[PDB]
Amino acid sequence: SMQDPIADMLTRIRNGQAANKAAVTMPSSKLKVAIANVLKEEGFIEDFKVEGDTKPELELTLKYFQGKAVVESIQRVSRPGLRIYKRKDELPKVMAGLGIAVVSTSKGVMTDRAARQAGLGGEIICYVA
Amino acid sequence: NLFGEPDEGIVISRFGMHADVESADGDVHRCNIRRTIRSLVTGDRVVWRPGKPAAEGVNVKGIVEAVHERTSVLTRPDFYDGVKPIAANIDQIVIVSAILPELSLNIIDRYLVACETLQIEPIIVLNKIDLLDDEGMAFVNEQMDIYRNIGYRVLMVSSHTQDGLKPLEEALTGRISIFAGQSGVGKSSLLNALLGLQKEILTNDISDNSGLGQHTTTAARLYHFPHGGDVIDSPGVREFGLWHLEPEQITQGFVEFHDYLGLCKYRDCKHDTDPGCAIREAVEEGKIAETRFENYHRILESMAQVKTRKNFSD
Amino acid sequence: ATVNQLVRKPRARKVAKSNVPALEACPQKRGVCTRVYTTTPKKPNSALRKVCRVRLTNGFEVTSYIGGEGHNLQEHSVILIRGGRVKDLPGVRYHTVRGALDCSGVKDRKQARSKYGVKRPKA
RNA sequence: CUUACCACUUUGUGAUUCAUGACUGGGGUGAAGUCGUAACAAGGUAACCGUAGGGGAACCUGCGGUUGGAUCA
RNA sequence: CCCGCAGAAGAAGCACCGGCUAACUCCGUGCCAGCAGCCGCGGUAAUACGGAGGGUGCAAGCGUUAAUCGGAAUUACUGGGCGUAAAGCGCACGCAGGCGGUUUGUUAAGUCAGAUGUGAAAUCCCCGGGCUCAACCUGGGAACUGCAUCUGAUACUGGCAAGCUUGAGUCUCGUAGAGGGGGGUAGAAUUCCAGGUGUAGCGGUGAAAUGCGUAGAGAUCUGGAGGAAUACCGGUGGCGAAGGCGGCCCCCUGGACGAAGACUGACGCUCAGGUGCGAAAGCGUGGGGAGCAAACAGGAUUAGAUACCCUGGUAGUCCACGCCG
RNA sequence: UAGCUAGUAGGUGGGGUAACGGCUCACCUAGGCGACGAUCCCUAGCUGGUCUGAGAGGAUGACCAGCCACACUGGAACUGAGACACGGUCCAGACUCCUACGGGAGGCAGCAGUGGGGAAUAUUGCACAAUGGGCGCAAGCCUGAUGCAGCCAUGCCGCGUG
Ligand SMILES: Nc1nc2c(ncn2[C@@H]2O[C@H](COP(=O)(O)OP(=O)(O)NP(=O)(O)O)[C@@H](O)[C@H]2O)c(=O)[nH]1
Ligand SMILES: [Mg+2]
Ligand SMILES: [Mg+2]
Ligand SMILES: [Mg+2]
Ligand SMILES: [Mg+2]
Ligand SMILES: [Mg+2]
Ligand SMILES: [Mg+2]
Ligand SMILES: [Mg+2]
Ligand SMILES: [Mg+2]
Ligand SMILES: [Mg+2]
Ligand SMILES: [Mg+2]
Ligand SMILES: [Mg+2]
Ligand SMILES: [Mg+2]
Ligand SMILES: [Mg+2]
Ligand SMILES: [Mg+2]
Ligand SMILES: [Mg+2]
Ligand SMILES: [Mg+2]
Ligand SMILES: [Mg+2]
Ligand SMILES: [Mg+2]
Ligand SMILES: [Mg+2]
Ligand SMILES: [Mg+2]
Ligand SMILES: [Mg+2]
Ligand SMILES: [Mg+2]
Ligand SMILES: [Mg+2]
Ligand SMILES: [Mg+2]
Ligand SMILES: [Mg+2]
Ligand SMILES: [Mg+2]
Ligand SMILES: [Mg+2]
Ligand SMILES: [Mg+2]
Ligand SMILES: [Mg+2]
Ligand SMILES: [Mg+2]
Ligand SMILES: [Mg+2]
Ligand SMILES: [Mg+2]
Ligand SMILES: [Mg+2]
Ligand SMILES: [Mg+2]
Ligand SMILES: [Mg+2]
Ligand SMILES: [Mg+2]
Ligand SMILES: [Mg+2]
Ligand SMILES: [Mg+2]
Ligand SMILES: [Mg+2]
Ligand SMILES: [Mg+2]
Ligand SMILES: [Mg+2]
Ligand SMILES: [Mg+2]
Ligand SMILES: [Mg+2]
Ligand SMILES: [Mg+2]
Ligand SMILES: [Mg+2]
Ligand SMILES: [Mg+2]
Ligand SMILES: [Zn+2]
Repeated sequence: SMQDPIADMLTRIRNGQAANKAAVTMPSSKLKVAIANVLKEEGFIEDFKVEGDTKPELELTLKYFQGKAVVESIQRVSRPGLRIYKRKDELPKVMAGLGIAVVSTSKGVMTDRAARQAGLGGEIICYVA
Repeated sequence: NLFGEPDEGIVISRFGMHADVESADGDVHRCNIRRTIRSLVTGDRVVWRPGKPAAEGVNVKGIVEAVHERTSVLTRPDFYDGVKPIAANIDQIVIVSAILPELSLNIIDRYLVACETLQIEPIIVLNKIDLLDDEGMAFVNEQMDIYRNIGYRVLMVSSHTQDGLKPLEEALTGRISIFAGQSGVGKSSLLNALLGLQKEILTNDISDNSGLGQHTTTAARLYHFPHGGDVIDSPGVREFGLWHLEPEQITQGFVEFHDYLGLCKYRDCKHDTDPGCAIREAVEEGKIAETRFENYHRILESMAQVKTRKNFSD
Repeated sequence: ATVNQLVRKPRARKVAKSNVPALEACPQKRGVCTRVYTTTPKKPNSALRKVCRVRLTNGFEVTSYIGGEGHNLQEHSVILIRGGRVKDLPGVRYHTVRGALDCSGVKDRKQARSKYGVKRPKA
């Protein structure tokens, strides 16, 4: 059964980039909305929108700067089988800081950069490059 | 050195990696063989040397350096292996047959052809006559005489009852005699009876089951005859086929055929159905043993079946 | 595979089997030759290897190789064995220290003398 | 002087362990012996799996199964 | 520690040199003697064995053995795999356990932040200092990645409460199906028995033989008895968790799928142990036994045929109930 | 190696301890522990640390430092602030030693040293001069701790053999 929606969203994005789709659609979620907001802020994804009220759906517009996928690597790090929590100092750096690691801190969901600049540690949702 | 001065010796028996060698003094020892030696069988005469006799209060393995040239030798062709010798420096072979394991006028003829090609003097013995009834004895002798009618020494002996050995003993004295034949015919038991070896040491003897007997003796061992000479126990054999021998050498092997060479109008007379085949009519009037003629033909046609292999036997 | 499986049972490493068990991690041992005999090597090699079967101090009985040309070893000889392995001798995993308290050095050895207990020739 | 606790010990026994061991079962390695050649090509009766019976030996036969089998408009 | 005296005067060995791996030639030997960490060498010019010369490395040491870690991602947390190389239980249900859709509220257990206390000294590291240098000793710092307590943070996981319907399940209406269990029944065919006709062979093989037939075989017709299996349909077809399931009909019964609508409201996934099902062969008891057929009997072939082939033929093959797994 | 446990797990009361407590006893309750591995079996002193490794880890606990346990084997207590006491006591056992056969004596796992085992590991040395410690007002006495020396290429570092 579906036991992790976040990895599902990540793999939907990945397979959409591989199949060169233009827009993907997940069953939305507050957490999914927050992660999508991060990737829109970081210029990873062009835009996102939520429709419906009883069964809301999230829709994402994938980017392709040279026709090649803008997000060339994305992977869930803290999975349900094994959670991952990092303290502020030991927060990771994706591609030596060229990429972005999304972390949920006590002050919401933010990039590793914003987190350690705010001095806050959290669960590492995933790595986006 | 760890070894004694080299000396001449006989090969009492061969067991793969290492053989049994008797020195001129008459003491037998297990001795290794050098890899340069290629062939080494029972009866061979070798130059060897024993090891210094101080290890665990027993003797250490000797080394055999070389073998002397064989005088005579008994070989047999082996598919996948070519012709291989069983025992060398032999003077006489004794074809040992027995009624129970199998009666084979065909194996005896194959052996006769072989020994005729090897110039070794043969002798036919038929073991276990104790099993046959008196009528059956008269039913086996009137075809065992087939060979004694061409001079072959034919004897009938019962190893279990030691019956009629005595002429066999006489014929065995002062010669080197290899006991050959199919497995189960009684070659080991016959040796036990004749040699009268100590009860503690006897050759392996298992009884035959159903159609054919086991292969108990898997070796060829020399034994010193009580009166004089030597015998050799050999492993039983199934097929003494002769594809190595040329087809003419088979016509020569049948001794009852020289009386008719050059009497066939066709000079290249295959003698089967060619017109004017002297031995054809000879066997028509009973001069020749019909069974011998048929055996000659069938072993010839057997050579055609076993000529399939491209290996060489020279 | 799954982390949960590793938790239920951790990864068990592979302990190494010592190829010289009779040594008991001792660099050398002392034994008495109960039997000296000549053996044959594997098919690529042909020779009469001089080996000795030795009863060790710790109760173990093993076969040991004797290097160099010739030996003075016999029954009841107190030799010292060392670890090692002979490829062509199956079941022989020990050498004999040439020059160790019963076995003398090799005669007229001139090179690699220390490997055979041959003192420096007086010159 | 007595009573209680109690180390040692003695039996009746049970369990367990070590050393040794009569007498054996199979195994392994070497291999230049012996008997046949079991498998590899359709290996000359396709091999193999499970099971049962048989046989000096590799093996043979029955039952079901597989292709990890060739040939076959 | 310093000064003085004499004299090069008192002081160099060990391993290796086929590749890995820096270093090569002669002689002896001739699958012998021997070497060897691995591959490996040696049978007549051996750079691999032994000796010599030459060279390479290290040096008051040098080698060998033992032992540990590494290289080894070769137990893979960092950081491995399972179609054929080792590896998916035969299949299913299912307790414990692991994990868990979506919204709101609360809690602060996990988690994060801060503070405090502590984490002996030595040792490790850094900046210095002292032994003529170094080893060594030593000052200060860093570190001791840990633990504990307290105060907060509430995004995520957990707990609590209230929901929601998208997961899961129920209902209504139908469809297809060798799904399963039980009981009847049918038509071919094999064999057997009895009888009718009637002659001399039948049967079998590559060829034969064994075998059956003059009491009449085989052939053909009629009647009967019994057992087992269901040509054609038939399929790259269907059904079942798997093993498996094939004439027709009846009785009982499981699952799947489709349309529309309602209903419940996370009730879910997986599953160590456990339970159940589970081809063929096999075992127990009792029936039944047509055909087939291990074992066995016989005839051929063959050295033999203990096999393949042929003539027979028992267990078994079938049924009931257990067992086997 | 799947069950183990009856002072067993609790309670009340008494006793006992420097101190809480089944620490002990009487009675009462019928619990307690265990698949988050009890019990049983084998192995083992623990740590700071040491070796290796880029790191995570791996191996390990020789020297030095902290803790623990033991002092021929088993048991017990006394004395004392502190012991169930290495060079104290009692008993029992084994062994060794003395014997007048009546009975007695002993404990190097302190420093040297001997035999034995082993591949293997050193002197039956000097001094309390220094630092510690015991006693003493002190002087001072004692100290095989310690400071030094001896032996060993066992290791590291340095130097020479021109
Ligand atoms: N009835 C009977 N049996 C005999 C007689 N001689 C020997 N036997 C038996 O027949 C068997 C023969 O075995 P064996 O002698 O080993 O046979 P082999 O012919 O030597 N050859 P292999 O060793 O290969 O079997 C034994 O059981 C033996 O005792 C005899 O005269 N009569
Ligand atoms: Mg052969
Ligand atoms: Mg025999
Ligand atoms: Mg061929
Ligand atoms: Mg074959
Ligand atoms: Mg075949
Ligand atoms: Mg059979
Ligand atoms: Mg199947
Ligand atoms: Mg080089
Ligand atoms: Mg060469
Ligand atoms: Mg040469
Ligand atoms: Mg050389
Ligand atoms: Mg040189
Ligand atoms: Mg590793
Ligand atoms: Mg792998
Ligand atoms: Mg395979
Ligand atoms: Mg496999
Ligand atoms: Mg499967
Ligand atoms: Mg959730
Ligand atoms: Mg849960
Ligand atoms: Mg904190
Ligand atoms: Mg510290
Ligand atoms: Mg300095
Ligand atoms: Mg919550
Ligand atoms: Mg509702
Ligand atoms: Mg299970
Ligand atoms: Mg069955
Ligand atoms: Mg039955
Ligand atoms: Mg029955
Ligand atoms: Mg048949
Ligand atoms: Mg026959
Ligand atoms: Mg039924
Ligand atoms: Mg109380
Ligand atoms: Mg009180
Ligand atoms: Mg211990
Ligand atoms: Mg590593
Ligand atoms: Mg430890
Ligand atoms: Mg010590
Ligand atoms: Mg002692
Ligand atoms: Mg007191
Ligand atoms: Mg104490
Ligand atoms: Mg004391
Ligand atoms: Mg003492
Ligand atoms: Mg001492
Ligand atoms: Mg003082
Ligand atoms: Mg004193
Ligand atoms: Mg020195
Ligand atoms: Zn003719």
